[PDB]
Amino acid sequence: GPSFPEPKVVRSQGGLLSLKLSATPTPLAIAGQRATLLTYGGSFPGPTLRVRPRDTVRLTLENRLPEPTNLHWHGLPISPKVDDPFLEIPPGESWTYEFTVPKELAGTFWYHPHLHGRVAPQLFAGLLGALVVESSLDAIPELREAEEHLLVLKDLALQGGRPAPHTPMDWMNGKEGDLVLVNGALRPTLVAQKATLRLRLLNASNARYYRLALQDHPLYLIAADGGFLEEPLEVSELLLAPGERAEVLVRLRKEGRFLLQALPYDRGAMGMMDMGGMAHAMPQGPSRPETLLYLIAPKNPKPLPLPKALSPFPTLPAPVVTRRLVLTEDMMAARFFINGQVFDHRRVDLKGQAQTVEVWEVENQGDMDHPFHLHVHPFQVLSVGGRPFPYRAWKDVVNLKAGEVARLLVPLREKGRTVFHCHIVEHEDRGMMGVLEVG
Ligand SMILES: [Cu+2]
Ligand SMILES: [Cu+2]
Repeated sequence: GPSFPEPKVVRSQGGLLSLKLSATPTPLAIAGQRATLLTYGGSFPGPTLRVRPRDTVRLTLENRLPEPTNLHWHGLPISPKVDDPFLEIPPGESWTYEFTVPKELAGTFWYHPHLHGRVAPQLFAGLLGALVVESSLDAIPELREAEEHLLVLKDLALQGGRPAPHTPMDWMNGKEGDLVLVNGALRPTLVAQKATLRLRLLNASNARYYRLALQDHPLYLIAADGGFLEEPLEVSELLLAPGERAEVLVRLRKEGRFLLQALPYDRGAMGMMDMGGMAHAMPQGPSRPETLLYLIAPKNPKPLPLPKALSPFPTLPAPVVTRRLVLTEDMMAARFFINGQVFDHRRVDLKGQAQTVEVWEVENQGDMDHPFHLHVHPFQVLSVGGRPFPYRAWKDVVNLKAGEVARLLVPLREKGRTVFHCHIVEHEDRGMMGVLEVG
């Protein structure tokens, strides 16, 4: 093991993972001063949980914060009476989450808070961690002998030894920070010992986007948010919006040292300037480039061949209803809407039936990018902007630029009441969420 850090791992044993985890304030040392964050298990990021299909999970959460909280199990297809967005745990009390892992699941998932009105300050302060589901496909020679790592992407900012407070502009644009970190560290070094790598990737930031590229190399895509592709797909760069995940293979062919970067991207945020003229002044424009890590290749590298096939994607029944959902903005007031209204936890917006399939059309009539998320029921993307999607795999977040319409196929699984919302989490707290009931 070189000198590259990753979070501590907890694994199942005899078919069961049973753990007591506390949410607490903690002092750390990360930039140049004393810093007290809010953490799970005393670390930033929290610990990684690792399981297999048909295992039982029993997680007891102990609240030692000065305000109430709960958990969302992002991407898991389980009952909404377990993954419950309306529950509240008071200061000083505990609650146990119990479920079984579904039979055909594989990939990278995560856990974080979801108490409406307080999501954005609690996630910015440090509360998140990863969950990994192993597969029988991981045994084939082209994956078994690769060098494997997890990369958690998240940014931060400090004031007076605490996380910086939210400002009026933050509720409008969403909050970014100046310290851009990997696995809790500023620009770490990875000294590789093999020529083929398998990297699992997670965007756990409040609002920042990452346009990823490795100097002098392409990337080979093998999984999306919620499962494997049908075969590997070669790309030259890869955009990841807040809440999305992916897995890739890298093939090193020459000695050297190579930068992994987040390249310039314009997500439509609005700026602060005063009367000084240019030729493009009012929006913020594209981001500045950032260096994520340094990657050093081994001596005389010889990479492995690619796998020929992965997992076939299932066929689904024909649909019986169509929905249309339109997103809009009021920027100076920082208020955000779905079909002309804001969230109300006592109102039901859609009613569907278990064991049927629906077509959902989601349209962006604003000027900013917005990334759309649905709880409990994963989906297949068919097209964006009237043009075809490039692969077949399970997803749970889809990005939309200004003007774009996405078409989705949605099979309805577990019964009960759940939600859908934007994952720029400041926009969720300020109105952009609604309610679905399945009977
Ligand atoms: Cu989430
Ligand atoms: Cu939004």
